[PDB]
Amino acid sequence: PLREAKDLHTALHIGPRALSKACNISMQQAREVVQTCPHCNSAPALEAGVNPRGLGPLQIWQTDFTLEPRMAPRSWLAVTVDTASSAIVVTQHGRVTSVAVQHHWATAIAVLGRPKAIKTDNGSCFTSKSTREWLARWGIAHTTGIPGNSQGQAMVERANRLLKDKIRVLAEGDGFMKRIPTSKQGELLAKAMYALNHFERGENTKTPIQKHWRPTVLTEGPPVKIRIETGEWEKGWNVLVWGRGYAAVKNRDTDKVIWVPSRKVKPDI
Amino acid sequence: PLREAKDLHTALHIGPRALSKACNISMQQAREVVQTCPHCNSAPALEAGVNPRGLGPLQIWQTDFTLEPRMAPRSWLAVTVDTASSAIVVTQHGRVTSVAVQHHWATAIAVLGRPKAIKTDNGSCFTSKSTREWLARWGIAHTTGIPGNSQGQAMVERANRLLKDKIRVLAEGDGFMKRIPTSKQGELLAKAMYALNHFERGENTKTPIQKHWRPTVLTEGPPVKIRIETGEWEKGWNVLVWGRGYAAVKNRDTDKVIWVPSRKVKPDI
Amino acid sequence: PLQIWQTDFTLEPRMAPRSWLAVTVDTASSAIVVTQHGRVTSVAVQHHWATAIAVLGRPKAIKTDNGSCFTSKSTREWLARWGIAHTTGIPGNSQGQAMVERANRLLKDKIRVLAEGDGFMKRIPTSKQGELLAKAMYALNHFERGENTKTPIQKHWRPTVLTEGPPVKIRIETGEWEKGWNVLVWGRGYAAVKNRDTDKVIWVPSRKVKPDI
Amino acid sequence: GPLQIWQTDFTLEPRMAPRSWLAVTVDTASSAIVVTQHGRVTSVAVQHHWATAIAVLGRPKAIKTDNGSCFTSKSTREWLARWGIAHTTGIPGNSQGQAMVERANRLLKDKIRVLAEGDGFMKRIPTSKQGELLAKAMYALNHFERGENTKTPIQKHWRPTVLTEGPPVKIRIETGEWEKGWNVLVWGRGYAAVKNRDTDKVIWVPSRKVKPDI
Amino acid sequence: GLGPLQIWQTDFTLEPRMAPRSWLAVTVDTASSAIVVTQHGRVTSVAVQHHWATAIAVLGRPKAIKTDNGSCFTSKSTREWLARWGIAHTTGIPGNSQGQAMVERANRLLKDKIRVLAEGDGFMKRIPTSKQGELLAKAMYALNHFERGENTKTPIQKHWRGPPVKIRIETGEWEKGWNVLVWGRGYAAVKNRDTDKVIWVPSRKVKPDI
Amino acid sequence: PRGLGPLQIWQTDFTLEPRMAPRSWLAVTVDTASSAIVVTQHGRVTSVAVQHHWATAIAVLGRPKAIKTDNGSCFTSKSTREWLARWGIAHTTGIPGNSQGQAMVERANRLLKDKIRVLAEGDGFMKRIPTSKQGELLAKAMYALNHFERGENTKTPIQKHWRGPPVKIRIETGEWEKGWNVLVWGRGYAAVKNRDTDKVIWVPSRKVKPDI
Amino acid sequence: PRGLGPLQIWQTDFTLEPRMAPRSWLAVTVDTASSAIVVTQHGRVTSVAVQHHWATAIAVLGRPKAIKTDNGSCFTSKSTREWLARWGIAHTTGIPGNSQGQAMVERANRLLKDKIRVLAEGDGFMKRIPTSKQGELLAKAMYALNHFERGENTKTPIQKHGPPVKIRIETGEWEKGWNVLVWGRGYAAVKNRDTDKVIWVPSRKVKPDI
Amino acid sequence: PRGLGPLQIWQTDFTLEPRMAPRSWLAVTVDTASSAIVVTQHGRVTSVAVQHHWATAIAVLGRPKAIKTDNGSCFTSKSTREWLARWGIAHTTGIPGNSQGQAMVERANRLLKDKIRVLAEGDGFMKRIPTSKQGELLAKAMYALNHFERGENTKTPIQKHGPPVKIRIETGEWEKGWNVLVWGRGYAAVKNRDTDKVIWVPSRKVKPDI
DNA sequence: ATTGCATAAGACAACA
DNA sequence: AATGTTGTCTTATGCAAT
DNA sequence: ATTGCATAAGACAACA
DNA sequence: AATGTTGTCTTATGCAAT
Ligand SMILES: CCN1C[C@H](C)n2c(c(O)c3c(=O)n(Cc4ccc(F)c(Cl)c4)nc(C(=O)NC)c32)C1=O
Ligand SMILES: CCN1C[C@H](C)n2c(c(O)c3c(=O)n(Cc4ccc(F)c(Cl)c4)nc(C(=O)NC)c32)C1=O
Ligand SMILES: [Mg+2]
Ligand SMILES: [Mg+2]
Ligand SMILES: [Mg+2]
Ligand SMILES: [Mg+2]
Ligand SMILES: [Zn+2]
Ligand SMILES: [Zn+2]
Repeated sequence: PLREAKDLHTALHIGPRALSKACNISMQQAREVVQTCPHCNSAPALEAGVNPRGLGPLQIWQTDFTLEPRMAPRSWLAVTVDTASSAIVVTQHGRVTSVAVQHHWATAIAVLGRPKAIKTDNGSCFTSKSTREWLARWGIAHTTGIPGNSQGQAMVERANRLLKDKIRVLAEGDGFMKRIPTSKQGELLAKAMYALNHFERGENTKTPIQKHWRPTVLTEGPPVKIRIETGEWEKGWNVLVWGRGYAAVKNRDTDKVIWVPSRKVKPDI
Repeated sequence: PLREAKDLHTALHIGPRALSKACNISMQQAREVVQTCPHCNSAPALEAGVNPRGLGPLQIWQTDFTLEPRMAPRSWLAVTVDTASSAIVVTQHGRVTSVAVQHHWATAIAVLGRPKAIKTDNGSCFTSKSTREWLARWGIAHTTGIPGNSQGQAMVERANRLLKDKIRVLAEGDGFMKRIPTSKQGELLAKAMYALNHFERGENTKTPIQKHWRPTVLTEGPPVKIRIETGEWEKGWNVLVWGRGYAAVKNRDTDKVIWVPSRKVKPDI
Repeated sequence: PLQIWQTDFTLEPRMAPRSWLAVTVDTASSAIVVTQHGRVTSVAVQHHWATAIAVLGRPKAIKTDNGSCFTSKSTREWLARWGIAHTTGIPGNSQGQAMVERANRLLKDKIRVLAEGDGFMKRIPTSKQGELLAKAMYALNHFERGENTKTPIQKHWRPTVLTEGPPVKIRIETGEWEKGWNVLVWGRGYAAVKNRDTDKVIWVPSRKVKPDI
Repeated sequence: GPLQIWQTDFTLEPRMAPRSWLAVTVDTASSAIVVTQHGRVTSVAVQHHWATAIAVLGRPKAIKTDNGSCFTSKSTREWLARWGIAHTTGIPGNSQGQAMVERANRLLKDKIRVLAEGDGFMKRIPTSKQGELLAKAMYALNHFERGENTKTPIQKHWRPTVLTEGPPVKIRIETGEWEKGWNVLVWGRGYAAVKNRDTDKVIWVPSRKVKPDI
Repeated sequence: GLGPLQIWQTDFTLEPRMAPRSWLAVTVDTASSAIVVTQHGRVTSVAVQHHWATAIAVLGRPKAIKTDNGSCFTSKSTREWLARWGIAHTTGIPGNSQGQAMVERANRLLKDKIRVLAEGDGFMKRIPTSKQGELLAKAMYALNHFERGENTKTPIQKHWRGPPVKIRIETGEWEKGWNVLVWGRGYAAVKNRDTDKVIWVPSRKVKPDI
Repeated sequence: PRGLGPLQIWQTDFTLEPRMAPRSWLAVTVDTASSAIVVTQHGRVTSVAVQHHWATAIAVLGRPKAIKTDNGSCFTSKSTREWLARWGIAHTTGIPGNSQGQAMVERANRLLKDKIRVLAEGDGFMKRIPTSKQGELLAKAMYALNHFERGENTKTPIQKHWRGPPVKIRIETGEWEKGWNVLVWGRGYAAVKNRDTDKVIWVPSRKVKPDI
Repeated sequence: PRGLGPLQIWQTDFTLEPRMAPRSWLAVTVDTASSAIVVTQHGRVTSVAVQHHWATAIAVLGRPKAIKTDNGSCFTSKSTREWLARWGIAHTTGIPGNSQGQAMVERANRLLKDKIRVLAEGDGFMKRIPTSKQGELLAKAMYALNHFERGENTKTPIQKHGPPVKIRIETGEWEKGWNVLVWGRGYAAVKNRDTDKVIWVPSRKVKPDI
Repeated sequence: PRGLGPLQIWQTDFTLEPRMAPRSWLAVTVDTASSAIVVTQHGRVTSVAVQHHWATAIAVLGRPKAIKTDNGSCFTSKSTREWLARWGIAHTTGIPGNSQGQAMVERANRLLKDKIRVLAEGDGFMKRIPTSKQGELLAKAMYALNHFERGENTKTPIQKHGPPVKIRIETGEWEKGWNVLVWGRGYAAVKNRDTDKVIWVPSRKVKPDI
């Protein structure tokens, strides 16, 4: 008898277990009676695909900005990470003007080389005139993220937090608890850049610099078991790079390079 | 050679693995040179003990407040949950004056009985003159939580969210998308209370009401394996109630009743 | 209990303006549920019965009078939706509305004594009406009246306090699941179980425990 | 090999007032030039320069400079000793202590004016564009060739290649014998995909199933 | 323009290429920019009738033809041609800005393209008796089914002719009344239901409706 | 044999209607897939007339990847091949009067003759028509052929010019009925839409399965 | 509040206490700066009772620079005069009880009498205290009135004569300079080094330094 | 021999002095670490005089914790024995003449007698003190031994008057002497008894003290 | 077999 | 217009020794 | 042994 | 003054059948 349950749910909106116990019912009638109310299931699947990356060195960069009170009155620092090798370049200025970004990108070019793209948020001196024609004159792409989520550039933000950690540790391990004199600004900047770049981070065997200058990239890797959207797994695919977080996979015929979560991929046979 | 590592860390603050790789070092020198910097370890153990509860019915109650736009112009609803059995009583008024709390507690008394304590946050008409003198005249305790974290009343807040879920589901499944006419206010109120109280929630076998009126409480339970803050587990203790979230344990000689997280407790032998 | 109910409306002068006093009385327990109404309607009865159902539960019948609001369609299809079988009666009959009249008398006496003992003679303040309603309900539901060995609550709910978990069987080493055991606590992976005779607690795997009957 | 001896001096550049003192760092195994400019001439400012230069290039082994007041002043001396670099001085301009220094000085004093005239700056570049000018000059001096070989200074310095394989690891086999001849490509969770060094045969093998080789 | 096969602007021009038959006939649809040209070396009622009719055969049956006060266009022959064809006629100077000007621009395009085609074949100003129709037809093909300008649809392609999801906003509430236009891999564009303005949103900040 | 693709292969021929006289001769040009035709009705037959008609047709209809004509001295002329190289279209020839690619051409030719005759008898000219209304007759005939459907065919020759995977769902009866296409798929359900009613309904991932 | 230090200016007088009978008289030394007390016991007015008083007070609380008194008869007596001549401290007169000479010893006498009365009622002696409990009840009275601060001040009259933790703020930072006093089960209280004030904070909202 | 801290250890004895007849039965009491000597006269050995003397000492020195005394029928009397618990003061009584604990008090008695002598024959009351002079002469001698000198010191006497766990150091040995006040899941907050300093040591580097 | 170890797997946080 | 990331920490697990 | 099932375990969210 | 909670969902796992 499922229609006492029909009336009970429609008038009362009960959970399936109490419906089953309150009308002498079993699995099916309960489950696809409690589906039938659209109000009982509104949110509970929010799609989430999460994947920015670049494949080889000097392909894709990122950029954000930092307010650092210890560096007054030049507190504004620009950050730039190379997504392929996680090398960081940080510069110091007074304002967030386009000229500061000019100088910062020039120094990053002098240090790391010339990239192809720079993903980012839409700063006020950033989609500005001068920056845009100067970038066109230099001749590299420029792909702003969605205007309002400071999350599509998650790499530069994460390296931003890491740089702030390192800079504060160095500053207040050096006897400066609140702020820094004008003399030790270059000290802190150079030490932060040297510590992060030339020395490995976490568990990885490879240093950021000798990732950036002697990179390893595979041409044809192993097979994997992955998604199609069709609901669950297919095989007949290969993986290029499988980071701790998220991975890149390649077709066998279409020859696509698509960034998918590591949940999305698992080993073949 | 750990002194190259000593100088390197003190001047540069390196992760332990890069120190081990950069000076031909191993487990011990790496670890207990990397702790020596106080800046490399500041936060990373934040104490968190999480345990409000009452043991038997009508022992401890809770209270919060609700803004429900669908119930204009009487949007202010009080909430009260009996922590032992999770029974809910909610009333409706116009303002957050002390008289509303008077009437709400009077109705809750009429429905559930007389409790011993009412834990809570410090509302403006709540530690007030009239409320305190009236509570003294009735003769029950009154234990406010920490003034500013609406989290020590997590039970009433959670039952608050659940009540809002049920009330909205019923209202906008009844054909009212934005607000409720004055006719259906009692409809929604009494329907929410009947649905929540007399029908079980989640997976439990027991209804809140016949938890409240025919409760089960053990007098001497099983032995278990638990925290003394000394660092890790001992045994020689007994558990009274072990909820899915958190549990209550009792000594064998001191005869204490303490609320500890289920993390702290695990089965004996 | 929860087999037959009743209802009526009796005027209260001091309750101005909301002066119509709904009553509902169970038979096997004689509990009382009461709320205020500005003026009697065919929706006020539904409101009051929703409140009474919230407080007590769902009855199996109702015995009111042949009043205008108790007979109109609204309440009829309300009780049809819920599953409560309406059954009217002569407005004043003793085979029907007798204990509800006794409850009316009890409630009027209780309201008068409470209002006089709280410092009022003919007009209870508007902000203090539901206060006296809840006091009357509490006093008449949780306290014995006259020579009753119990209050309405004890008869209504049977408030025994059991101390042993539900009967459950455990996978005995021979593969069978012998009954006569009782769980006490459901921990992590294990569920401590006693024996109904030996009174010994033994932690057992969760995969090997299933209820009795 | 690379990164064995460094060099350094100053250079008076009136083209960049008021910051009229410009410092140059020159490697000698690869000639990867690094420059920076500072308004005054004290100890802390040039030390700032050395910090930036070592940040860009890395830790040298020795630094041969002049007999200047600050190159051997106390602060600089214990600072370099803390860093661990074998300082060396000499005659102020000797063909051994400033051999490549003056060559790179000529190169930079050429590039500065070349680019200043390229963007149209004759007397003094404004105090806002010296940074980008110096960055562009260093980019054209380091990543770009001015010699006549097939190796840029970056090609000499960091030994840039483009690998295809990582470290080799020794898988063990189902009978209990470890086996080299295999190299790792992907550290998937639980399973490593290791390629046969002979037949280019990759196989998904578990984590504890493999151990590093040598 | 709004839709093709509606407004036709037929004008005549002189090209010294096809001399002595140097006069030309061309129709232009302002709504589609499609062009029909038929060789006619004598501006006459018969010539304009024949060119109009070949244009109808090429493009489609119109609803109005817009020309000027040329006496060969309102003649009784032309009037009855339009009458039996059930279309409309409006006169002019011509030389209006918004109308009767795209035809002149198309005439400039026609002369330039026929000139470049002829010089690509090896003809400077005079073209043989077996080449004038050839060149005009080549110019027609080059202009019609090859896109000119900066659009995505060729001029002939300028001739005749989701589910709801709730999104979270800054305060955290979920609002209905949106739909998915395009859906990639980690992003989607959402259009409103009433204002119909399209905004882009992360895939994680959208949940379905009903 | 019509599922190759529109604007791909064009068939042309010369049929002499008894009405276009004394400018009697006529060239045809048809497309196999699109069923779209356009003509000019000249007063002479020659390679120059051939290419004038051809380059009017390619302007009218589209860009074929091949245009076919029967072998003869009226289509293999070298100026014609120079025009071909100016457009770069591959070519081949066959028997003059075979069933390989000319049966449909002659069918359309007889269609042209009958439509032209009925139009002429509608206007009032029974055998011959003046040199001023030939074009208007051609215009009406061409519009009738292209814009409107010929016979019972739903697809007009216009509709064959420039024109989610199939899935089957589960009903309470369990019927694996077809007629659904996913739009915005999810990992717990799908956004399918019917192919005729075109209504959107999110259905569980545990009730859909592929169609072929 | 005179700015002079302790041991400088004294004030003296007697009192009649029938509670301590038949030893019915008492006297106390007080200082205008420290207001500290020393007590004796007697049953009659003599020039030697004041000498007992002076010896006890100068032994307990050091030497006075100067003493201000009244015009009592035995204060000028020969014995105490020779005593003072040996001491080295001057003796002064006045009008017996004005606002310049007798500063606070009168209120000291009143406070001592009421304190001994409240102590006698605390241990249960209403009418009078016998010659045995005298020393004990006294000693309790002096200890309470000297060893403990009375009134309000930055230092007690005898003075006159938590690991660091970081707490959260709603802005979201971690303020430094807080010491935990009591460590509850899941709560805490913190006192700031500068503002020396206690505020209660949960355990999941606190992390320490170093 | 030099103590550890004031107001934590005490030592007493009994003395008789013939010149104070009849009330010649004193009850001497001296501190150890602070070396404060205080006395009080009486004329019989009894519980009443002992309790009076101890209650006077309580507030002339400070509230006591545990006083080491000698054998007798007065310290061990029911009134005095329960009095010790009433004030929560303990007993570690020794031999009537034990050298380890009463040599100091006997030397103090010799000092007291010699001072009383020298000062008494200074004033001119040679052999025995009358009734009205005993208090002042006792005051005189204690005054001679309050705040001038004790006899040898450059630092005079009245000028001076969590569960244990082992931890770990880089040395590798587990040092004791640390008590935890606040606990955490990754470290602790230990404090040494001597240096009374609080330091957060990680939980890996501790183990229980016995 | 029990304790300790060497590593892998999973969880938390915060950046205008 | 165009999508989270990963260093640091904790816990669990398996090998190696005793 | 492979598919489906019946249940247990773990993860997310939001309440002024 | 006085400490998270828990319904709902997802995934993983094991029994039972075929
Ligand atoms: C106008 C220029 N502009 C726009 C705004 C002001 N903005 C910019 C920032 O850099 C950030 C930023 O870093 N985060 C921190 C953050 C928060 C969540 C994450 F997931 C990640 Cl990776 C980073 N937030 C914001 C912000 O607006 N609202 C949270 C933000 C910025 O520079
Ligand atoms: C003045 C009376 N008063 C004080 C303030 C206004 N308050 C009161 C509320 O009821 C709440 C409340 O419910 N929550 C929601 C919430 C947030 C996090 C949790 F963990 C849980 Cl357990 C609940 N927050 C606040 C608040 O202040 N800041 C987040 C709050 C309230 O009534
Ligand atoms: Mg940012
Ligand atoms: Mg930004
Ligand atoms: Mg709240
Ligand atoms: Mg609240
Ligand atoms: Zn529902
Ligand atoms: Zn460090």
